[PDB]
Amino acid sequence: GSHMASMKKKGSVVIVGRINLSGDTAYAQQTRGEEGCQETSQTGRDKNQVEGEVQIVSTATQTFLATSINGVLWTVYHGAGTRTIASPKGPVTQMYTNVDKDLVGWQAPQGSRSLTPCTCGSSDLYLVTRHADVIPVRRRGDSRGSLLSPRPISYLKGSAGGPLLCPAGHAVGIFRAAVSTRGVAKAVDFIPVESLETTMR
Ligand SMILES: CC[C@@H]1C[C@]1(NC(=O)[C@@H]1C[C@@H]2CN1C(=O)[C@H](C(C)(C)C)NC(=O)OCC(C)(C)CCCCc1cccc3c1CN(C3)C(=O)O2)C(=O)NS(=O)(=O)C1CC1
Ligand SMILES: [Zn+2]
Repeated sequence: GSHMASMKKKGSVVIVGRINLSGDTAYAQQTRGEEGCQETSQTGRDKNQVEGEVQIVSTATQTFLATSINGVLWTVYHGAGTRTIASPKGPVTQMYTNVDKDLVGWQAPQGSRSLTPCTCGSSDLYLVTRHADVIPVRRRGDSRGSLLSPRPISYLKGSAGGPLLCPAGHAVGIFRAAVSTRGVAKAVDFIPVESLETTMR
């Protein structure tokens, strides 16, 4: 537009729930409904308590996951773009933005818990989805892993930004894209945790 006075601003990313991994059962919890989400995206002021490692996040148009690792809440650029995140004190600007890696990060919210980067060098992995499914994945390269049991891409949609974990529960990567044939995901592409660690320097 040429009329700057009426140009709009995009809202903030808003935390609307979490994937609870604290007990013996993984389950999704919603912490904010759609009306409250819309309001919070506009103001960027979110006073809700944050807990856990894996957050469910939303914009006005999309919903996906974000994962705390080393004191940074990470997600995908294809979901968040350059948006701020809502926080108790107002919008918080990204501390990391890398379109080439499809990676963004903000300082981790107070109350969150961070995963530790994996140093195990192990190839037996576990992908956590927005529905709290824990999907076994065999690592197949730096940024790929195969599903032991393939799934329609519908099952994975909305889980970009979520973690791949090793057997000990360390972060191995951030889910980025599905490797799909005829709508069936046989594998996943992820941003390796080492790439996050390099971004942090
Ligand atoms: C459905 C579950 C998927 C996790 C998910 N992500 C996606 O939907 C991403 C977003 C977009 C497309 N895509 C794919 O997964 C596609 C697909 C299945 C849609 C057909 N696969 C593909 O292109 O494989 C090709 C392959 C060669 C394997 C790509 C590897 C390179 C990957 C790569 C490297 C560097 C930069 C970029 C990329 C890809 N990238 C930018 C980018 O923007 O990708 C999601 O759930 N998104 S979401 O619904 O949460 C959304 C709201 C956030
Ligand atoms: Zn590990």
